[PDB]
Amino acid sequence: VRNDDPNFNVMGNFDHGLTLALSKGRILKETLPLLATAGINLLEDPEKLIFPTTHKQVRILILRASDVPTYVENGAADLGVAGKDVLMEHGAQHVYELLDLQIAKCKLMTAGKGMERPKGRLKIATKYVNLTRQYYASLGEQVDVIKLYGSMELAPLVGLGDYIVDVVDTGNTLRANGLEPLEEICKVSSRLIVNKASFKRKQVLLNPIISQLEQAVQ
Amino acid sequence: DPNFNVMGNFDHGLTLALSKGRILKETLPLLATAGINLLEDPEKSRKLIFPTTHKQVRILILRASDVPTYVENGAADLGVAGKDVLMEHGAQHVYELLDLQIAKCKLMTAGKVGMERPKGRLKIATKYVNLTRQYYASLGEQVDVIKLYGSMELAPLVGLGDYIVDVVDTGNTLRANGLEPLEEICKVSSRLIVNKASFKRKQVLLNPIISQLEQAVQS
Amino acid sequence: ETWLLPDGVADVLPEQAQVIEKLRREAIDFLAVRGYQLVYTPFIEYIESLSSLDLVTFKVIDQLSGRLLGIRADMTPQVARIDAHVRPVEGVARYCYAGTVLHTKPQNFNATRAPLQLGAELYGHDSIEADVEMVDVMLGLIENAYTLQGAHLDLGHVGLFRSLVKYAGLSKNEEHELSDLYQRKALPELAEFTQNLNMGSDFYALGRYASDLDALQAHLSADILKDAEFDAALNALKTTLEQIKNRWPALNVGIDVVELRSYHYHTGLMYAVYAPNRAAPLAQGGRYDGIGEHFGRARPATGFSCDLYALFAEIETVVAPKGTEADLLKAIANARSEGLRVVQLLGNDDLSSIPYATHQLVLQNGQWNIEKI
Amino acid sequence: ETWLLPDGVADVLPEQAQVIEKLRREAIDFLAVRGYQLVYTPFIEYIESLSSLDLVTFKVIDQLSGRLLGIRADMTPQVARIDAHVRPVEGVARYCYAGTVLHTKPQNFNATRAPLQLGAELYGHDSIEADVEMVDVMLGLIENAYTLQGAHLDLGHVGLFRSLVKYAGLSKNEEHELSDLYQRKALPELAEFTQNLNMGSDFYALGRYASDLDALQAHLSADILKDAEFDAALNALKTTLEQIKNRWPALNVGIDVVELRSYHYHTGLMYAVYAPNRAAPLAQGGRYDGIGEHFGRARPATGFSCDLYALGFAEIETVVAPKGTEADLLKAIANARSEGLRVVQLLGNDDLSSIPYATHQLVQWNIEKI
Amino acid sequence: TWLLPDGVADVLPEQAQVIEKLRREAIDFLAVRGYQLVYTPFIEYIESLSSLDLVTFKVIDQLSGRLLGIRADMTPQVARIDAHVRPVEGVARYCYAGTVLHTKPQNFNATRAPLQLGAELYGHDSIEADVEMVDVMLGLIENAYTLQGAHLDLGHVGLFRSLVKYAGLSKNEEHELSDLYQRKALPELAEFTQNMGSDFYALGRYASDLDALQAHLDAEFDAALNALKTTLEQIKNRWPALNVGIDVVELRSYHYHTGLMYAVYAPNRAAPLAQGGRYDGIGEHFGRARPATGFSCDLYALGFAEIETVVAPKGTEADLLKAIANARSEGLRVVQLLGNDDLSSIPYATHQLVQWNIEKI
Amino acid sequence: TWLLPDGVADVLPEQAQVIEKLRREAIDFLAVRGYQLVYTPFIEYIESLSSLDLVTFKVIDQLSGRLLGIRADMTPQVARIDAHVRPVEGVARYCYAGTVLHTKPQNFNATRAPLQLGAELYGHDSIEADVEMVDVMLGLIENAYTLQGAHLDLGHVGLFRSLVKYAGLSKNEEHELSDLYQRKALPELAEFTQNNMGSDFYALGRYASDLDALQAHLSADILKDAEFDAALNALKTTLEQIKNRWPALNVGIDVVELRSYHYHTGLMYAVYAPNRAAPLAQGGRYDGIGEHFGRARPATGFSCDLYALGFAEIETVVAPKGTEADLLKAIANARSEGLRVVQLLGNDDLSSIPYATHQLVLQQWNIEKI
Ligand code: NA
Ligand code: NA
Ligand code: NA
Ligand code: NA
Repeated sequence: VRNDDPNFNVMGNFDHGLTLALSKGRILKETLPLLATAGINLLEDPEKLIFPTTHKQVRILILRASDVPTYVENGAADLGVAGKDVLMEHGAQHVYELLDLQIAKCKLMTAGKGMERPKGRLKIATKYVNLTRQYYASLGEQVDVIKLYGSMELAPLVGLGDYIVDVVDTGNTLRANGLEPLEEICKVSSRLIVNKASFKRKQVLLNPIISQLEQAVQ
Repeated sequence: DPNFNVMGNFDHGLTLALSKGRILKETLPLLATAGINLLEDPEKSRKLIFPTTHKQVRILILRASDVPTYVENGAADLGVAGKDVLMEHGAQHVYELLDLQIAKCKLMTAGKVGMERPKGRLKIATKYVNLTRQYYASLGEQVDVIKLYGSMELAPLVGLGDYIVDVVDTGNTLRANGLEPLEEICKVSSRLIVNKASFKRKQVLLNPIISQLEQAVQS
Repeated sequence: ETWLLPDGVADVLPEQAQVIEKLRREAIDFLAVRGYQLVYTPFIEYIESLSSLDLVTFKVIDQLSGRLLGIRADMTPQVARIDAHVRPVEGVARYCYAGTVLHTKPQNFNATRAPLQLGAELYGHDSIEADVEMVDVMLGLIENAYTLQGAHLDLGHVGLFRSLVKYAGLSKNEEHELSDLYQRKALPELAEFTQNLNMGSDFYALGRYASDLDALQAHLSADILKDAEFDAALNALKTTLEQIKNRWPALNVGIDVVELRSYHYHTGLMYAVYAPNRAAPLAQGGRYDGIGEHFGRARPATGFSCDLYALFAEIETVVAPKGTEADLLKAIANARSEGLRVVQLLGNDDLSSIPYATHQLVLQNGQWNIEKI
Repeated sequence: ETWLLPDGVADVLPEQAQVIEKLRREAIDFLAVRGYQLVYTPFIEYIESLSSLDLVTFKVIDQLSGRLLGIRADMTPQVARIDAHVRPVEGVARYCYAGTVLHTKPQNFNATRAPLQLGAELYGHDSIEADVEMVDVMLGLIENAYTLQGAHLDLGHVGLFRSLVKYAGLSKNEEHELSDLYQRKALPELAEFTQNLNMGSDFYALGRYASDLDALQAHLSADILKDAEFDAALNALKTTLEQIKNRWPALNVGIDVVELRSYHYHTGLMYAVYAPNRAAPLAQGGRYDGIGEHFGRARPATGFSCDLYALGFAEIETVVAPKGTEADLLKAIANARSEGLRVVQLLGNDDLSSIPYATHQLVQWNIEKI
Repeated sequence: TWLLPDGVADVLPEQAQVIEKLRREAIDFLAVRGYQLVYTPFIEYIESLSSLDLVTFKVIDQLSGRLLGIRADMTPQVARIDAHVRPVEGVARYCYAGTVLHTKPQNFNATRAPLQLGAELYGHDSIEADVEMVDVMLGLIENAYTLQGAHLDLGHVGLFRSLVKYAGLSKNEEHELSDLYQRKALPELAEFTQNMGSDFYALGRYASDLDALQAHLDAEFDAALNALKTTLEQIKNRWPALNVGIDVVELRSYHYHTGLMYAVYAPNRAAPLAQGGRYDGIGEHFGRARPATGFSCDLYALGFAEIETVVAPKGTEADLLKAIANARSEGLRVVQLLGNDDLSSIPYATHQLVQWNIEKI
Repeated sequence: TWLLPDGVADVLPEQAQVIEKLRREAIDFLAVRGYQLVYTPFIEYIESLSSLDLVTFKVIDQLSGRLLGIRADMTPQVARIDAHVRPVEGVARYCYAGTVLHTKPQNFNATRAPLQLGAELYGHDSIEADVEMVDVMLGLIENAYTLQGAHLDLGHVGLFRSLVKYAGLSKNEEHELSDLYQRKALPELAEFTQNNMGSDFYALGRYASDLDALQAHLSADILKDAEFDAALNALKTTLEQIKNRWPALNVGIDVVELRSYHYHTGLMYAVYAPNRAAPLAQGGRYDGIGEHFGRARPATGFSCDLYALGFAEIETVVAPKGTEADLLKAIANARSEGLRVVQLLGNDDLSSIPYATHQLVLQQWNIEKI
């Protein structure tokens, strides 16, 4: 089970093992210590495409966060770590969300400029098109949306939206640009998602690793 | 003045949307030729609207994906975007006035070195869903696509696609992971795009700035 | 979620409705007195009739014929049918319309899939003067409805491009490819496409100096300036630019000789009005001779349209008590006669049954009066 | 045949349009000053919203959601949605509308698949007085638009039938079967169906003596007359008949206690206006409490609608002036247009024959007939 | 102008030969086990196809004015047949193999037009009907393809349903739980379960392990558990080389499933090769309520060699026609040259007829 | 709730067995004659299915926003395959067998969902391709069913087309004539041909069934025309060869059979049977059918409704429950020979399978009739 070779071959077919997809950046940082408790460590600095681990039947992918649910649901990864925001916006129907890893905590919120409430149908700028619609629907409301990928705080300042929906941590980026957080839509944290087929047929390998990650978190 | 007020309504002036990172670096010297400079370092600030040495020009720093959106909607009067991003978004609602000849690369197909073409309909992994379809259509061909946002070289290795469509510069990332560049779809570089309404009604302000950017590039 | 409306679709509630309705009537009337006769076009037609000029048209099967219908996306081709077949007036004809059109997806950065299209059509006059009237009418209507303060008129003319295509002997594929390049003003691609193209430097000039007639005429070859049809199109534009600038000195006017929106059915002058902080024009129109030829006789035609929503105060309501006493009904009738909105309390309802009430009809010293609160 | 319109669909050309437009505005305005606030409803909605109360609705797929849309066939349920959810006014509310609705096939012996539906809705008042207002408004609007000369008002009340169904303990299937028989007034079948039905002679009486309150009360059992709810419905009808007869002494008013059109969502008074040599009424309405409950809050509601083409073509006069921008000429044109005259100028080298429908000329500048 | 819609493709001859052969052998494998082939309608009134949504293509019937659908799934159609059209007084077995259409691809499928093959067993209550069906499904996959490295996932909705009943949960609570289980959203499940909430949580946490489940936890619940345990044993017996697993909160289409759940997964595939279940009373919408269990698969998922063609010269000489007929009799694909065509008119030719003999090249 | 739409039916097991067997044998009969099976798409963009209708069901594609059709006819689809998808440089042969949908029944058919089987021969210009196809069509009908009392109708559109060319008729005249001929409306045809080369046009309709009588009444002008004479020879040669190959088959002529004249370019062929208005099978030469999709290809082919060439009961063997080797062995041997065998389930007795015809019983395990 142990492996110390950094150039251990983990290429091609890996149906016998687990392909673990990690979000790059902050989620990676907070995830790697947890994984260590399950005897899964990298043998190289990523910043220095598929990576082997200290476990011979586990290999790691480092993806953009958006791709993690895609890879997991399609079975290109057996399991992955994604923000609750990303998961729920993508659609969570084709994966299992087994663990709250309780890392990268933030809040999905509405936000705006003492702006007067506008008269007609509100326009929301967001990358979270679906979550925006569900939230407003829960209030008995419906909105126009413009999908943006970044610099969400700009949208109200140049008239692309009346309000935004975005993740808020410190909320300093907002205060900086004359915006304020308004309503909390939900609490967000990183989650361990598993491909359904993988979960059903790879219990022997998954069950102990999942249990160890659980212990590590609590 | 670095804190010159450029907030709120700016219909009297130009709102310039720049892609962050490399495009910003190569764009700023060109803009300097038109008397447009930042008065602080973006990378060490959190704010996203910047004044300039020109009172009727303010700058937004956007993710590249948002530049066409902002420009076509008129939230920016003009912007700098890669030909790849522009054409994938759809270029019908802006004017592409200048090739700035920066951030040059190629949009290409790519796959595992020497792999035989599979039978049946190909699956392409790409962030360029529309450009992929147009390219294959030009060959009299039709494909399945899976939209991904990054690390495109991974897709063939984990069976998400038979081939990829992606921008290729050095092409070393490909060679590294056992892929090779195949066909060149088009040459890619950063472009100056202009909102149509802005172009029509702000000639007085645009025309000299555009001309100066043009001159700057020719050298 | 049973109350949910589809995306791009909204109620027009009373506050907004009052403003739009008033705007609708005054626009129709402004057109009426200038000779433009109101028509109502059908909401549904056979798809071929609505598509003579799309993905944008909603499509449904006609149970009576088995043929495919469309919901109107644009009334321009409908009025063309009326002028071409239904009312074949032997002479000049003027019509207008104001009604909802439906789009399968929002067009022109619009919020709504259901814009309120108002427009006008002038059939049966060949010369540029018909276009001058229409431009003048469009501007007049916008001024009447809204304001031309800080507005911008963009004038074009497709005859320039079309003439140069003819003189250079370009194929249809080449012509179509150019029109795409111009409409995107993709000047780098235009450079490459025109290099080894016959008369290519004039084609490039047309795109590079699209906004400036002087700079354009300086960079154009004497060959093309000498061409009768090119020169006629240029004169037509120059004369229009002068007359409109005269009639509307407070209006900003610009030129764009490679504005080629819907080039395939436009045949002359192009005209649109833009406003501050709006990507989409307030109104756009053009010369489109023979637009109705699909339906019968080929007719010279020019016209424009706008979304009326692009051009919401509270409502005052007077509450009177229940009753049918003559002096009370009289006072109610006089009030209603002056255009006031008056209701009577029902049954045992008190004034709190009408919480949006702004005024009361109350008997003071033996006479019925309207007072606030 | 490229000019062909679909069956039941026509242009409204200028002569007719002028009349209908004028009629449309005056009707909206007549309602406005009586407190009925104009709204425009959506032309398309999710099918479930338009179907809360069928074959008549045109259906299309929404590309954005994948859900089925309908084109509005009737604005009544739409305004109900507005009152129930969009504008939840805490009190009485009045709205009106005037717009095209589409039917997959002509309804109500109509020529058109595209009638111009005008209507009014009164929400938030329980008592019969709301219905009296609405009947009064409907009549007033018809009188304003057209004429009530030789018109006939048919008043009904579904509470009579509904009350008797309740008291007799009939099942839903029995109730539904009866409502069909009554709506066809199929009295031979009704005789058979009410034989060996509990309280069947009252059910038969309701159909046989539908037009005559006196003759009905004589043939009804004391059991049903004593029933609180039946008697309340009867009183509600009798009081309405009296008040309306007072307000409109020249109007013929009749009764039909088994008028049960759309029984399933009507809950009280029924009212329609008929005219000579027309099968279809000029206008029809009713009490329909809780019509908007599908969408949110349950609201008392009563209202009517009509086809505006049924209440509705003279020639148009046009003045022709010569081409020019001389101040005195433009001045005369402007004054004429100010008075509501339709004035055009000749274009280019066109003479007066370019405007063959010209009735007048501008020729000091004066208007004379041609 | 040659463009096909997304998710729609020709099946050209090389692939068609393989799929056609596969189609026939599957039908025949079912036939000899008593499953009678039917063709279901391609179009029906929408209510008939929707008795169990967005996936169905919808068109108006000009004859009635009612909305039709194109079949997305034949399961409810055969239910109609068994419930109304052929009300057989006893056990009935049917199968089908045909295109179904989806407005958008389902189950990570490439095609909007999968070739759905399936089987239905009506009229037997006991668990043994499910055992047959599982056995038939496995047998058909083995016949068509291979069970090498395959995994059978067995479930049973009666466990969850029984616990819902015993705990007295409302329909809204039951519906909310079923969503949480189907996503196995255990963090949300913890919060939502905090009456008998610890058993509801246990059902999700220990879904894969009967022993661990029974340690962390009623006639009906026990009957469901026995039904699963008995099935697990019999199937493990009949198929010793097959991996079998458990998931007691597999609740796909919970609303119409009433017992055992069964699906077969394969290496490097998100979508199962085949899935089925017990769905008693599936046809009650159409008439009589009937015990029913069945499965289906996409035949393209169980599925391209070249085709050999013999070219003979033009002619109607008896000895030549005779040789052609004998060749065709042996199942060879033979064509004759037309007019003055030479052999280059058939560039895909593999063999020649030239006594008349067949030779390569 | 059980109601199927008009023209739509289940194919239940008794009929299904017959049709399935018929389907396979037809495909296989074609296969060994070089016709390669393809499956065409059930849905396509409407323009692709309409390159040659009211008959096509139409739906919106949510992915593109474009209009789709459900296939009504596979002929244009295989044309697309040959023209674009598989541009084989030479002769190509394909076949198909699948449901097509029609918005209303065609050709006096009971079903809106016929099972279309057909074959296509691309890439050979000369008449011999048509002779093969006619021969294949007849062979397939003979194999599937019987040609006893059948009738082959041969035509050729080149005759009419050639005469249209020589006479210099306009497109409107040509179109009007083709309607008159297809209705054989001889009184109208007389009037229409009165006013260029009209007597030959009339002769073509009057003597359509008789080559001798036709050649006698035709002008020497048109007989001398190269293209007309080539078409006539093409028909005469086909009539002779087919009469030779199939001496027991009735063969007729109709030179003004012009079904779908617009895309047919040569020989026409159909097979009729006793007491049937619709032919069992019909085909023709249609060069360039696929030009819409790419390369212009010579093409000829036919199709039929397989239900028209088509219900005995099914035999089922019932064995007891069990997994004893000798029992399973006997079951397996039976199934190996193509018998339908089931085992009793649980405590079920033989009455659980009421349609049982045979039993497996221990006498060694034997099959005996019930
Ligand atoms: Na127009
Ligand atoms: Na109403
Ligand atoms: Na099934
Ligand atoms: Na055919």
